[PDB]
Amino acid sequence: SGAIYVGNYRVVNRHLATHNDWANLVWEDSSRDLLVSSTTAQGCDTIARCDCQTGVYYCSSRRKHYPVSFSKPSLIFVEASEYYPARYQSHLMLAVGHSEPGDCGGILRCQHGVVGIVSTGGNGLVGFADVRDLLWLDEE
Ligand SMILES: CN(C)S(=O)(=O)c1cccnc1
Ligand SMILES: [Zn+2]
Repeated sequence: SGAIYVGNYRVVNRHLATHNDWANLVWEDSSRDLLVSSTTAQGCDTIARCDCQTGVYYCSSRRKHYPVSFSKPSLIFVEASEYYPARYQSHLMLAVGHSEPGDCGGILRCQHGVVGIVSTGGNGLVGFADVRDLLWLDEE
């Protein structure tokens, strides 16, 4: 579990979005595993605006943050998990690391701020849903 809190926006994994998220929907994309809802209180996070390929992510199934190198966002085949069938996922970054289903929502960060959230795992990789292209998160 986990979210990004930027301005008056909550960014969550689409598959973990709540009824209240859907009732306060700003934007969602199944292909990216992302949903954004509106919040009453302003949040503490800053979104990265960059093309970094090094950062640190939180792994809840290890209670640990890990430094990783990751691929630039692309359109990648993902094998079946407990929460999605085998399918193509867009705007996905991969690194070598540990990721189980419950790790979804952990933050990946670089020197510029939040890069994305854990969205995939298995076979010794961790996959992150990028948010750095979503410039509208910084305003309005
Ligand atoms: C839609 N994209 C912006 S993406 O990140 O899924 C992508 C797709 C193809 C090549 N490189 C990146
Ligand atoms: Zn960066």
